[PDB]
Amino acid sequence: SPIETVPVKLKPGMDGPKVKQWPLTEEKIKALVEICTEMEKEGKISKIGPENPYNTPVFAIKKSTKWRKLVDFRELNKRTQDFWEVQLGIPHPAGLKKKKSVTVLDVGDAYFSVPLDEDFRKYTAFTIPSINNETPGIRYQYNVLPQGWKGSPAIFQSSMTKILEPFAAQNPDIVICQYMDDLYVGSDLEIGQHRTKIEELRQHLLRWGLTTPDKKHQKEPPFLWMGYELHPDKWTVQPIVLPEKDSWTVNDIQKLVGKLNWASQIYPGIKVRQLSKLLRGTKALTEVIPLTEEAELELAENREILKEPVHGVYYDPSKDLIAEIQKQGQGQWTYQIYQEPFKNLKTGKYARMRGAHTNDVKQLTEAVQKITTESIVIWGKTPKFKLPIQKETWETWWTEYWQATWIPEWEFVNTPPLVKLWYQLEKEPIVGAETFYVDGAANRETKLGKAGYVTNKGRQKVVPLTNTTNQKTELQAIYLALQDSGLEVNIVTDSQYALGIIQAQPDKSESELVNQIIEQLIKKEKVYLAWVPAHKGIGGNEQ
Amino acid sequence: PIETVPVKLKPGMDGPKVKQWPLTEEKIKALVEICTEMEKEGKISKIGPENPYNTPVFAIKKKDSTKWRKLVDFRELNKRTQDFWEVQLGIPHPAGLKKKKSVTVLDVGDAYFSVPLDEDFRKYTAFTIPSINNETPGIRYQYNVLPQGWKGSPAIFQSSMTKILEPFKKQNPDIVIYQYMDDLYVGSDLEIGQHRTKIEELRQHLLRWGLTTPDKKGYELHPDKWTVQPIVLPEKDSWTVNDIQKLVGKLNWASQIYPGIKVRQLSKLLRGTKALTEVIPLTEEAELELAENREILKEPVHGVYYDPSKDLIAEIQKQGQGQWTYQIYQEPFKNLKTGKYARMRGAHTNDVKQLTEAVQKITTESIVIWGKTPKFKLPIQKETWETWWTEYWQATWIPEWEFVNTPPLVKLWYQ
Ligand SMILES: N#Cc1cc2c(Oc3ccccc3OCCn3ccc(=O)[nH]c3=O)cccn2c1
Repeated sequence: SPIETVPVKLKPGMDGPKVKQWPLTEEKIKALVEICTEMEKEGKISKIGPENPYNTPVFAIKKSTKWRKLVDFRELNKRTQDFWEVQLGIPHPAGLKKKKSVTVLDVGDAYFSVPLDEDFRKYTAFTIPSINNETPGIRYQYNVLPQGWKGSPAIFQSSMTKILEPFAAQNPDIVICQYMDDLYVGSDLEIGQHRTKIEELRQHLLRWGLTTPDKKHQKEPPFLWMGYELHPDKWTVQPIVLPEKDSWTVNDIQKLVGKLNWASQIYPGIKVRQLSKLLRGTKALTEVIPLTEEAELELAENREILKEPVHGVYYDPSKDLIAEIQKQGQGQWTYQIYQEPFKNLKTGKYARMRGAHTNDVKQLTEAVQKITTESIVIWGKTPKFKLPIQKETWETWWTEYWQATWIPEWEFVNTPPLVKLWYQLEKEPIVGAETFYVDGAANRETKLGKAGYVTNKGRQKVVPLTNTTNQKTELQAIYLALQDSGLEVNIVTDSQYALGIIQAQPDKSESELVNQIIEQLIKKEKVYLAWVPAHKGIGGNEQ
Repeated sequence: PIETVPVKLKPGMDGPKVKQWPLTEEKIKALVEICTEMEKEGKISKIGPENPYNTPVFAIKKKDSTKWRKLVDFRELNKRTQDFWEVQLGIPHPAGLKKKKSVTVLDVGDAYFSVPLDEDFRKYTAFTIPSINNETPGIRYQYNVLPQGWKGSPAIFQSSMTKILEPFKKQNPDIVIYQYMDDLYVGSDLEIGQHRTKIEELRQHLLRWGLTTPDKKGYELHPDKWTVQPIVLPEKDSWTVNDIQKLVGKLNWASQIYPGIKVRQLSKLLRGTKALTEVIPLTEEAELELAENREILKEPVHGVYYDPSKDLIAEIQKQGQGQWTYQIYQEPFKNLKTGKYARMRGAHTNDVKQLTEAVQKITTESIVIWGKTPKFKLPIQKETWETWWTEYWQATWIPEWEFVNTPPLVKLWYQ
């Protein structure tokens, strides 16, 4: 093999792995000699002398009907230098562009076809043992990239790229995608021309020692790649299977949520909220978790979505890139990304798990950012957005939001459920309105609290509370003032907590108490919430 | 053939291994074109897989007229090479730069490209040009010359810079010149007219020694106004219960910073349960508390000095109406510097752009005053900022930043 080697070192202040080959199965040892001899014949390994070249353990197992050689390189891998990371990210099919002919080629022996730096070959040493006394003690070193070695994937990928470089320049029209031990060649040439270039590339790779598939190109569309079904003019996820059971373990709920999320990239409408809530316990994987009524509804609704197959198209750079967002249920959102109406490049969802209180506009802003990120990763551009929110609704929100938000190019879509500001607090106090001085408190040990108010007109009320927190009573005092006032009310609280929750203007929350306060706030025509420092004495609410 | 200045990381510190953020197709093409010409000139060279280090790379348009520039976030490498550019080679910070009336800034990063970089250190300058949708592995380069954005580059070029600046420093002994990263801060007390001509003199003196400087003519920065702005109480003809409530609460907040503020007489004015809109006249005894707390609120804080061992912290809060406010400090409530940034009236203005321009304004002021940049607490979604901060970035440096998820309880207290 003429491929240029890559210089490899060990981690600084480290030495070669000197492990011992403890196992000594005579049956397997003979089969190892049968492999190592025919592998030394091909130059992939070479016998080494008694001079200590360190040692790495070896074992044998059978999947043909041939036993295989396995070398535990964990000690070497721990002692080997770090390399550039092979990108874990895989190309999403929605980003690929339709090619008239697509050819998949697999390299038979990948790592054994690429050499290894000679100075590093000593650390790959391994011993074939013998139960007999005066042990022959066969010793070998690797001349090529060993399997399960730390640097083999990255070194192979760069060696493969340098091998494709002469062919790519001679044939610029063809497009080669490299992934692990696979090559994906796409061309917009006539099929007869395409098949000639592929065989031309196979001869190229064979001159460099890279096996290519015989039987022309052993790849017939559709292709099953990384759980994707890839067709000449469409793409879709490989068929999903949702199990039907009586008992459900944490393991089964994890697998089910994963398979549901995978379908979200093409199947519109998938929901995973109630099912993930069962996982919120985060107990041992073996424990059986009872299914809820809302989770069984989601699965039945998701099974209905997956009942009919849906597919997706490929990217056309000549056309615009559009993304449409629709609100789904309790803070769940679904988005579809397309270039033409009836054909979507991909779909997906967004959920707001973090936080206890939020509003719709903020979640929509977050969803756009999620889509903006994904569009950049897959297509190198951001999409035009079709959003179910009036411009005056969004403009009123970002102009008074404490954070900064970027609103990209977007048009309004009148498809309900729309996004609106269900209530807006007043900025200045309301004349001709009563003024409720609210306050709440509780004892942590007793868990017994009391909330109340004192109005300017002399009206006063105190309600007892059980199993409450000081924060739950500080919100309870504001809820009391809302229940007992007219459609215009001025509330005054000494709780920066309660002021914080309300002034964020949420339209939904987890706490039932906040939900009831939202209902009253929506009912009320005008509300001015103000804050004063507690214990100054001006409030005068002492319970 | 200048012998390379050897660079050694702090023992126990490995090289930077940061991921490359996904980029627009447009920005990737500009980087490939820039890097192709840089490789052609020997500035950078491709590397194999045995280089595990990586530094993020971005693309900006400083001149903004068909002018793409490359920006490298050498922040991690700067932290792991600090001993080299902060101890072994240190650029001292003058304290007279803040006193000068006008301070012009000049880009001089092109001088580093001539000086080579130590062959053993070039591994840590590695960066990756990303590919769209992972269609291919990235393009891997490492710097063969002094990289812009690295703090070790001006520390190495320090002796060469002082030598070149020596004739100009002689004829103009009252002009202060400071070098932070790839920029030269030039402060004087002269009239703006003759200050600009003197700057043009330095621009031509630098040019006749082989140092190119952008000639797009970055207005002058005037630091005489820089101070910790005073906290202002509202001024009204007649006061209501609500206005006195906001007044009492604001002064209670200032008690954490300014001690000796008393609102009890004002608290006595609001005693019985009264309507907020009810107009309550001001008693004289409480009026004395308003005047006494207006006087003590314009005096500077006590015990507030800069600590060179601690980092600077800059908090920005949005006040609306296209206006922002900021406070630079090291310990809470001990504000070394406060201020407000208001963008000039512009229809093209966006919240991210204003925050970006504010951060650049605050960082420059912080460089002039302390010779180091603060770490910003940014009021923005993390992923939102990480996506659009390169769109309006006109600086060669990048400050540290984190993001606040907790809102400010009262915006008006700072303004
Ligand atoms: N096993 C598998 C597999 C094939 C591929 C792949 O194929 C292409 C290669 C070059 C250019 C365009 C391509 O495809 C574009 C889309 N396409 C895909 C399949 C097909 O038949 N026709 C078609 O136009 C790219 C990425 C990952 N892959 C995984």
